[PDB]
Amino acid sequence: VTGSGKKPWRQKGTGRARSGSIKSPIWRSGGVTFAARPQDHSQKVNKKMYRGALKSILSELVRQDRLIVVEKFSVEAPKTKLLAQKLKDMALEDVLIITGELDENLFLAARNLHKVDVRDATGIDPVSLIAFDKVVMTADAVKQVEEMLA
Amino acid sequence: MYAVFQSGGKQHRVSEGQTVRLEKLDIATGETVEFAEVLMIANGEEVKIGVPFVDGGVIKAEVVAHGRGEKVKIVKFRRRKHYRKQQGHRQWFTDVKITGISA
Amino acid sequence: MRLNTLSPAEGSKKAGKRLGRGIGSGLGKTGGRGHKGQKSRSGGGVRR
Amino acid sequence: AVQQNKPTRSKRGMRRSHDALTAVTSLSVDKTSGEKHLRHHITADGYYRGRKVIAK
Amino acid sequence: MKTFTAKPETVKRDWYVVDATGKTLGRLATELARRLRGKHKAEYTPHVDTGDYIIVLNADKVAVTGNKRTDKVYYHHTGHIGGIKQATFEEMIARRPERVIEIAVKGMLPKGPLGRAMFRKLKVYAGNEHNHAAQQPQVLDI
Amino acid sequence: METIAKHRHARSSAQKVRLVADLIRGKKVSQALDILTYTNKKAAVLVKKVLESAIANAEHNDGADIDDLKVTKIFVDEGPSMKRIMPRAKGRADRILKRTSHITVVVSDR
Amino acid sequence: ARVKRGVIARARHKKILKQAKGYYGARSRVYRVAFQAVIKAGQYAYRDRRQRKRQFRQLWIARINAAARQNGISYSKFINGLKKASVEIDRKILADIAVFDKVAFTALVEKAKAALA
Amino acid sequence: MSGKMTGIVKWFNADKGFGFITPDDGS
RNA sequence: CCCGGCGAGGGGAGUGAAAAAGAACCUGAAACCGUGUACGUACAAGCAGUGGGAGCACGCUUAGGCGUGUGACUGCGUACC
RNA sequence: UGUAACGGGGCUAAACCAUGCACCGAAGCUGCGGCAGCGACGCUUAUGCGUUGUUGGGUAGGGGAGCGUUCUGUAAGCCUGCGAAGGUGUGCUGUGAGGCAUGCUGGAGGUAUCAGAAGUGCGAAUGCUGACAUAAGUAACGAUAAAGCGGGUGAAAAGCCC
Ligand SMILES: [Mg+2]
Ligand SMILES: [Mg+2]
Ligand SMILES: [Mg+2]
Ligand SMILES: [Mg+2]
Ligand SMILES: [Mg+2]
Ligand SMILES: [Mg+2]
Ligand SMILES: [Mg+2]
Ligand SMILES: [Mg+2]
Ligand SMILES: [Mg+2]
Ligand SMILES: [Mg+2]
Ligand SMILES: [Mg+2]
Ligand SMILES: [Mg+2]
Ligand SMILES: [Mg+2]
Ligand SMILES: [Mg+2]
Ligand SMILES: [Mg+2]
Ligand SMILES: [Mg+2]
Ligand SMILES: [Mg+2]
Ligand SMILES: [Mg+2]
Ligand SMILES: [Mg+2]
Ligand SMILES: [Mg+2]
Ligand SMILES: [Mg+2]
Ligand SMILES: [Mg+2]
Ligand SMILES: [Mg+2]
Ligand SMILES: [Mg+2]
Ligand SMILES: [Mg+2]
Ligand SMILES: [Mg+2]
Ligand SMILES: [Mg+2]
Ligand SMILES: [Mg+2]
Ligand SMILES: [Mg+2]
Ligand SMILES: [Mg+2]
Ligand SMILES: [Mg+2]
Ligand SMILES: [Mg+2]
Ligand SMILES: [Mg+2]
Ligand SMILES: [Mg+2]
Ligand SMILES: [Mg+2]
Ligand SMILES: [Mg+2]
Ligand SMILES: [Mg+2]
Ligand SMILES: [Mg+2]
Ligand SMILES: [Mg+2]
Ligand SMILES: [Mg+2]
Ligand SMILES: [Mg+2]
Ligand SMILES: [Mg+2]
Ligand SMILES: [Mg+2]
Ligand SMILES: [Mg+2]
Ligand SMILES: [Mg+2]
Repeated sequence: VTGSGKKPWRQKGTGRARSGSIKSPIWRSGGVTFAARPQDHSQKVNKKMYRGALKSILSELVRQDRLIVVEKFSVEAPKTKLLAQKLKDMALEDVLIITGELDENLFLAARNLHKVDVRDATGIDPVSLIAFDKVVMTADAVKQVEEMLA
Repeated sequence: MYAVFQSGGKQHRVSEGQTVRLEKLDIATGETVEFAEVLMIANGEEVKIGVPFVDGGVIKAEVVAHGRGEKVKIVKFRRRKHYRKQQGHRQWFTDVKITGISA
Repeated sequence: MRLNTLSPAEGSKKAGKRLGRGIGSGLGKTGGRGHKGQKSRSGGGVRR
Repeated sequence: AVQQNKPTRSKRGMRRSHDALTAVTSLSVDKTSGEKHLRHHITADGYYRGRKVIAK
Repeated sequence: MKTFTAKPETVKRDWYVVDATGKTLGRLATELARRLRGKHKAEYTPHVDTGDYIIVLNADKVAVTGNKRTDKVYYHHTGHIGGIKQATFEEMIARRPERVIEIAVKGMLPKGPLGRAMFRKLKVYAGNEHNHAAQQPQVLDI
Repeated sequence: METIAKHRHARSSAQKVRLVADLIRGKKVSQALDILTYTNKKAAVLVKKVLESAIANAEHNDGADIDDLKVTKIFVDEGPSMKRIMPRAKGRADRILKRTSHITVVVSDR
Repeated sequence: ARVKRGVIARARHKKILKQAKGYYGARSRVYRVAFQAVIKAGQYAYRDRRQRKRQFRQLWIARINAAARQNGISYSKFINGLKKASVEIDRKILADIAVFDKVAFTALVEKAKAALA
Repeated sequence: MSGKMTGIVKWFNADKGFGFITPDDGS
């Protein structure tokens, strides 16, 4: 705290309480007693625990029928109107679309829709696999997920 | 006419047509209880005193309603000994209405 | 299985002590420290 | 020479029980000009018991 | 139900005349304070004056046992610093003999506004006569 | 029909003014004006100028005859206290309070 | 973060200050005094739930002793009569009959005297 | 109005006016 | 427009969704100070309450009596840290 | 300092001794109802369900289980100008921390559930800051060099001007 390290009054003789610093955390505009620092909240997850969780939640999405498997899922031109038409034909609104390739027209056509997210099969995460209502996997992306996860 | 009977560990002077709040019984809210152990029946200079209870006397009542009493707050406090407790309590009861004192 | 259906295991997460927040908590004014010692002082205690 | 407890507002009102003002009972009326004044005082215009005792 | 309480409006009180000739002081006075308290009535209530008006006569002819006629001492204090005073039984009988009965009953009554109201019903007279014939008082033997 | 007049931020103590305001509560205004005329307090000058304003507001703004008017409510509230520093001996300072008031006079028929 | 505690401390003080209605002075106005007065009232209430049962039994006994001595028997002779006659009427009901139905109390006294004789 | 200097350092007691009113009897 | 000192301040009128948004201006708690109404209080002694409890006032109601406020008198009772 | 060496009144028993029968008398015991803990036993446990005993004063201190607050996800969801939060009342409810509904004010935000993180709960620290009391409408109004009158101005003159 910007201040001075001088006693606001002497120790005794005056009728007031003892005080040593105006920077005291009991004063107005004093310090915070246990003032915080920039800290890192990242936790370690074991590799086998991360894969156990993914193999668990993909088993649960299968048992809950929240997993859709198609051979290919492409949009010809990078248009969100075309993607919204295709998802309306699939009866999908809130969906994660994992694809084993880099489709730029699909990324751009899915970038503006907040109900829709498009990932690579490598860039999948458990919180997305839970937060989305349906998950569409390319059969190749299934083959890649099965290969990473044995 | 009045009568005296035991219920809930305590006794009750009661005339016909009165509503008496008793301690909780295991009886539905419309059924009929019969208090056979009656202690005294007075009918206007026609008393009979149960030496251990009146023999032929019985009180026929209809259960009006069950319910819980008013909330009370129990405060325990040991001064300068860093101790207090709080506890509320509501006591179950059962209001009955006397259909008739069969002497 | 949603993000508002998950729950940890029983006994996994334990609450943790919060000293000096009332009589009923148990950890009252002194907080497991007794009265007027060296151990009750801030930073007090003897070395190994 | 100073208190040890704060005296209540009840005692404050009881001390102020006698501090009430007495309104003037009745204003005397001049017999000539008919205006009201204090008894045994002159009027504002300068009358007292009828006559004009001082011009103004 | 709830326990009956007497009510000061609906309560009835009666008048009694006691002759105090030859009777023991304290054994009279505890029956007087019993009947001023109202502990002889089934509608007794502690916070209600349920006792009876009592006229006590021949108060100067009350009897005490032992040497208490010359040895019982009535001390009191005037408030002033030397103000301890002292009077014997037969001096109180000569000076103002009603105080002896009044003090004994006042000591046997409860202390407070209700006990003072009970004491207001005690009406003592040194002689054998009273002006309270208008209240049609009954006799009482104690 | 009630008619209100107020002198807010009256530079006077509320305790000093309530002595005057208690003289004329419930009175007819011709008697209250005569009491305030021959009362020697400064608060009588204040509350008289307020009672005169309430009378003129009741006559102009509300249509009321003066002889039937009557002081039904009068009350003095505590105002903002401007505060000044008065020096005492040995360098000690005391913070005096310079009290204000809010005089309110309600005059009416009913 | 930074929990600001005005709402909670206000409602917590108002829970006490509502309980302190009727009290004299700062006991109904000031939280430091009211809380100190509410706790004493809970202590007295816990105590006087026990003392109610004493004081009414004492009242009942004094009324039975008066009505029995009106019928010419003491309390201690009358309870012993009702024990020997097995009459298990509690002395709430005996005080009620002694007030409202003096005939039945006379009959109880005569039962107790005949049980002793 | 710019009315500070009331209880700032209470110099009131920084005066620390001599105490010990000739009472060294409590020795 | 009016009272007022060609004041302060206020009452109208007017604006505005709102002036209990009027510049001392969002919401406006508490301490504190008032006005009004109900009850109690001038023979009465103490942590000021609690248990009982008359009476009074006010609402409901099928009168059943419940509530609400007050609290004469009375048992017990010497704050917190 | 005052009775002041039965608690008092008072007592010649209302004192003492002996015996006896009554009764009063505690939050003890019993009765009725309710909660919880720990053990038995059995079930067929939803891993807790009957019965069953028994236990339940408590500082330092140890252990177990919870309420509520702010923020993040759930939530581009839900509630909300047909009135949010907040403020003030009332009623109901829970063993408690608390909760719910609603009247009035207010006039725009709030947030279930299940998880997560804490600047997470104040009456005290001769605690800090601001506001308001008290004493109290009391003390004082600063050299005991001294004032009085007329006229004027002015809303008003002991204090201004002549
Ligand atoms: Mg230095
Ligand atoms: Mg800071
Ligand atoms: Mg790694
Ligand atoms: Mg300590
Ligand atoms: Mg030590
Ligand atoms: Mg230690
Ligand atoms: Mg340190
Ligand atoms: Mg002190
Ligand atoms: Mg005065
Ligand atoms: Mg006593
Ligand atoms: Mg209040
Ligand atoms: Mg103006
Ligand atoms: Mg706004
Ligand atoms: Mg505002
Ligand atoms: Mg307020
Ligand atoms: Mg009276
Ligand atoms: Mg009186
Ligand atoms: Mg006194
Ligand atoms: Mg009560
Ligand atoms: Mg002496
Ligand atoms: Mg013996
Ligand atoms: Mg008992
Ligand atoms: Mg027990
Ligand atoms: Mg049981
Ligand atoms: Mg325990
Ligand atoms: Mg126990
Ligand atoms: Mg402990
Ligand atoms: Mg949120
Ligand atoms: Mg509204
Ligand atoms: Mg918020
Ligand atoms: Mg609210
Ligand atoms: Mg609201
Ligand atoms: Mg904190
Ligand atoms: Mg605080
Ligand atoms: Mg503390
Ligand atoms: Mg403090
Ligand atoms: Mg302070
Ligand atoms: Mg001050
Ligand atoms: Mg003052
Ligand atoms: Mg003084
Ligand atoms: Mg003086
Ligand atoms: Mg002076
Ligand atoms: Mg001067
Ligand atoms: Mg002049
Ligand atoms: Mg001069």
